[PDB]
Amino acid sequence: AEVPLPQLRAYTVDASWLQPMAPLQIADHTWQIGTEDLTALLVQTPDGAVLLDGGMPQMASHLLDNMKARGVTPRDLRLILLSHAHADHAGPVAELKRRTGAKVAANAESAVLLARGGSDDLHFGDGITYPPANADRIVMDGEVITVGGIVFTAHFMAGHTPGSTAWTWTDTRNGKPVRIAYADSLSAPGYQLQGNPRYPHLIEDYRRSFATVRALPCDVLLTPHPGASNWDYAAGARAGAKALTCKAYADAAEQKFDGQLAKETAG
Amino acid sequence: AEVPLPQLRAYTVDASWLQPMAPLQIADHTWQIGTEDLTALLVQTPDGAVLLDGGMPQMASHLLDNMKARGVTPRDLRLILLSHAHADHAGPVAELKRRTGAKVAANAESAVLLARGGSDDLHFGDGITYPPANADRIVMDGEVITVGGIVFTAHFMAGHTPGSTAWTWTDTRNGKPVRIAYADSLSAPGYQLQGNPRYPHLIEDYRRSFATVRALPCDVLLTPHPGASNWDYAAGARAGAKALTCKAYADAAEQKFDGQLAKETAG
Amino acid sequence: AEVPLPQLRAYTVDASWLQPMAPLQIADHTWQIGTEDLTALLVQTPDGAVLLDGGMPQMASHLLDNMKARGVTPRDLRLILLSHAHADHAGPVAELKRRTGAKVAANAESAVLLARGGSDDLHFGDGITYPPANADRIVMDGEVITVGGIVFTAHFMAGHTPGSTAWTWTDTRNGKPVRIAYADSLSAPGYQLQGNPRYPHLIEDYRRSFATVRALPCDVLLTPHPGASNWDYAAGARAGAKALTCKAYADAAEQKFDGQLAKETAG
Amino acid sequence: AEVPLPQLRAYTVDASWLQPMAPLQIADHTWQIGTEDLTALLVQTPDGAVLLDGGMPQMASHLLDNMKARGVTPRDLRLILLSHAHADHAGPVAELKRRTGAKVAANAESAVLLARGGSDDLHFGDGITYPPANADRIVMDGEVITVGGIVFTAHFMAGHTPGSTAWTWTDTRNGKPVRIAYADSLSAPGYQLQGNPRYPHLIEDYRRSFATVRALPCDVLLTPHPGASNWDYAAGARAGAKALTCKAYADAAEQKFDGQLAKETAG
Ligand SMILES: CC1(C)S[C@@H]2CS[C@@H](CS)N2[C@H]1C(=O)O
Ligand SMILES: CC1(C)S[C@@H]2CS[C@@H](CS)N2[C@H]1C(=O)O
Ligand SMILES: CC1(C)S[C@@H]2CS[C@@H](CS)N2[C@H]1C(=O)O
Ligand SMILES: CC1(C)S[C@@H]2CS[C@@H](CS)N2[C@H]1C(=O)O
Ligand SMILES: [Zn+2]
Ligand SMILES: [Zn+2]
Ligand SMILES: [Zn+2]
Ligand SMILES: [Zn+2]
Ligand SMILES: [Zn+2]
Ligand SMILES: [Zn+2]
Ligand SMILES: [Zn+2]
Ligand SMILES: [Zn+2]
Repeated sequence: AEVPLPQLRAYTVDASWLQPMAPLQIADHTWQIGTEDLTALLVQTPDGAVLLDGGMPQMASHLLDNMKARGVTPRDLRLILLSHAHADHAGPVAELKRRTGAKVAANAESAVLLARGGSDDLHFGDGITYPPANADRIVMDGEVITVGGIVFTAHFMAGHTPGSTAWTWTDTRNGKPVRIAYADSLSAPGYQLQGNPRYPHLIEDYRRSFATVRALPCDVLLTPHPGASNWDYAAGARAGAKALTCKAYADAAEQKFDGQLAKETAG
Repeated sequence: AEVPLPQLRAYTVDASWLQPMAPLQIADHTWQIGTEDLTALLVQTPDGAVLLDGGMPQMASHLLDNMKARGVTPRDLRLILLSHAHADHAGPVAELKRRTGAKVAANAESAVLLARGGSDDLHFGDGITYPPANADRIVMDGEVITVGGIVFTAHFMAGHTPGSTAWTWTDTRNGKPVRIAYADSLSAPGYQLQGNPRYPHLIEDYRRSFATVRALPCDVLLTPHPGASNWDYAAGARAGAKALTCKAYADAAEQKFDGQLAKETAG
Repeated sequence: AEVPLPQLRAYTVDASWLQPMAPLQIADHTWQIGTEDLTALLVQTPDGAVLLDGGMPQMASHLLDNMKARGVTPRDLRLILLSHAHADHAGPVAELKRRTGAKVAANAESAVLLARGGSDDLHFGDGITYPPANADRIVMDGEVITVGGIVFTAHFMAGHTPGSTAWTWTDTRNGKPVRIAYADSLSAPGYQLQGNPRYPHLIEDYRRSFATVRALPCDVLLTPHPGASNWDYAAGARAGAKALTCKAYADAAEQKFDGQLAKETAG
Repeated sequence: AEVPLPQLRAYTVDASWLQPMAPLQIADHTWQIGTEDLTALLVQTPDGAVLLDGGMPQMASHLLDNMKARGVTPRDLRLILLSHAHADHAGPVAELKRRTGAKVAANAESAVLLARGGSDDLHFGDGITYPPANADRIVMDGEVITVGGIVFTAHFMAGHTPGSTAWTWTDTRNGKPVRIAYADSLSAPGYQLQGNPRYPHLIEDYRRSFATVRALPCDVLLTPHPGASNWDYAAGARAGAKALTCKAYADAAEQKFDGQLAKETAG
């Protein structure tokens, strides 16, 4: 009868998710500056920098190191954008805001989850909390944000979280435009899909999101987990060689989703 | 050169801090309903219940079980008060608000720390975060809150946190009034005391707080860590026999503090 | 050259919007307790009361008076729900939370607008601000909330605000079920509809919302502005005689919307 | 019996409070850029600008115009500091944050009042609300903030609001240092001073605040209402000629306060 309540369990991840890497250039202004298996995109403009995702909470100083290596001081970081506000992508946002000039733009769903530090998650409860942060600007579906002339467009793709967002922008490479699509996760890891009281239209939202991702302007696809789009950040000059199209990414995710639905019904 | 960033570390505590106990009566309306080494006080009135502190985050269901055993349903819990908003005392507040009718009253300092889930701590950084919660009412020093005729008075005693508070109220036992003082921690565990840029008047605040605690109306002293006031919750009918006076508690804390100052100067 | 900046202008409304009325019964548990031209619905259950909308900020005490007349004390009010978080419907929510046991449930969009006190409105800027309030529970589209056995279902109908919601529930009258639909505004008063940078999919959302409202379970329709559904709260026993169906309400709103689009294109 | 609830009343002020003025230089880096009777101080450094107070809500564009005239673009504004978070000093803060790079630093008391948009004021209720804004950094008493080498020190002086703050910094004029003290209001306009349930130690805090203001480093005193320190912003080259010392300002305020106490006791 002498059994204490369990200790808090820390959110632990594969080592490669926490393996620092030097900046890897994607296009003329766009760099991967996160870890080998977590995306954090730096977009550098004549009028300041944008960060899309930060990865895990303990990655803040690494990101700042890579920004510095790129010529970006804490004051130069103007804007943080997010794919979705889980601990492994928005983890260091609170600390980055404290240590830089960065302000956060996000949709309402991502803002309230971020402001909760990821607590009371629809699926994971309080299992994956991180330092809470406030959004400085609330964006609507299809809204644009422009920094130093690079134009970022929000495309809501609710499912993995209610606030899951794809961000698209046009960069250059070899004098030619490169339409980059940073599409969010389309996974539903351990989720109850059917009849979920916390997310009654979950399935309809995922289906709509597959269609949204399929139709993005998308010369180059990147995802918060690089493996999801067949990126290999450790592969240097061939890091993006095997990358999926947005269409292939959406199709793969939908096939997996359909399998999961069938297993849920059986399980 | 292949070294990943460290995993997040969970806030782990002595087993006794997480050891559930049945409700232990302190006075006619006042019960200890937390664990063997973390205080959570239930005050039951004809017009609803008050909880002072909740302990650790994983204690929410245990607290609700003990409330139920006391005749208090989730709807009957009206108010949560806090000693200070660290993870081991305010841990389950967010979840309790979700699962009960309880609203939170706290001073501004405790409210902003609670709303941060204990992140960006003046001394511990992000090492001890917990689910964030919002305060429903902001209280000033000396302000009273009355529930079912039990009158709670706030006495600010800044130091351990900027928002550290003692709560006092008068209960009964054997037809006679019992002035209960729930005084906050007066410890400064691993704190930089002198010349702390995040807390420049830390020492002056602690000194003022020793004086405040010394003068509280105090037939019976209780503390968030029971050992600090020489309570032994596991000792049944003699649980409070060895309890310190508020004067002795303050004197002991000040002596320890003075020792720590001298060691800091030497160290 | 001696011209000061203009004085702040107060949000002023037709007198009838501020004309108090006694409670008007809609069904066995459902009462209109607002003013002659602003809806505030009280639903009374064996397990506490629900308020849907509060009207204008200065209506808080009137609402509390009408609740008292109905047998509902401040402690009995459990839940506040909202159509949308503009000043003339969510106005007194902050004060009601301070003065009652009520907690607020709303979607993310309505929560962030409520938390801003209606400032930085997509269309009205800071022209219609009110006291800010926090949401205690975030609801998803189609999610249910149950109080004393009355089941409330959320139906998002974005347009008038991003967070505009219809609430439906089943009450009784004469032993027979009455499916009540409290549908939000479908107006777009002075809005820029086409190419709005703050709301790029505004038109698509309104169209979807007309379809949503048309299909609601709807024996009885009520709207935040009673005139919108042809209610006349001052008409006593015939107050709801001329009420529109949800289908007629949606059709009328869509026709008006189409006219407004055509005028915008011309204007 | 046909009497509607009263219309909302706008917070209206003397015309001179809203009368724009060109920037007026105080010292080498410090400018008054508000209106003739509301202070808004711009401090310009090689590493960005600081704004102390903004005045009324409708002053945002005027402030931005004056900043531009000074060579300060929206991106150059790094920090907003506040005397206290009433509508006539923090009014345009939300809008300035939206339109500039500025982040807000304030103590906990001022932060929670700012976050409420000045609603539920201890003395004025909801009579003087303004757009709410979030603080980006919480400061403690005596804490310093450094921008481009100008060092700002916070001195809490609770009373007029719980979060009332004096800010001090050292600028230059004619090669000599000029210790500037921006001391908050010490007025208590229509306040209940004795036995105020919302502010039980009000009198003790004011007394402490008179002593704090008296002892500030103070070659030049400025106040949120210039008349309080005998500044005349419209008087050009003699604008500050008649300015009070911090000692004289504190003495005058204490004398007035004592008179008010005596009248309250009589009244
Ligand atoms: C560990 C988890 C079950 S909890 C966390 C939330 S969703 C995904 C990270 S994107 N992650 C899940 C996962 O990676 O399976
Ligand atoms: C583990 C800690 C260093 S961090 C945490 C904050 S203060 C105290 C809990 S009251 N606690 C310290 C302690 O118990 O030493
Ligand atoms: C006065 C307004 C232009 S501003 C306010 C926001 S939408 C509507 C109240 S539902 N109301 C508009 C209106 O009633 O026309
Ligand atoms: C108009 C008021 C009664 S309400 C507002 C809050 S304190 C002062 C502005 S500093 N002001 C008071 C005043 O100026 O008398
Ligand atoms: Zn995720
Ligand atoms: Zn992830
Ligand atoms: Zn502690
Ligand atoms: Zn502790
Ligand atoms: Zn409206
Ligand atoms: Zn309306
Ligand atoms: Zn004031
Ligand atoms: Zn003022």
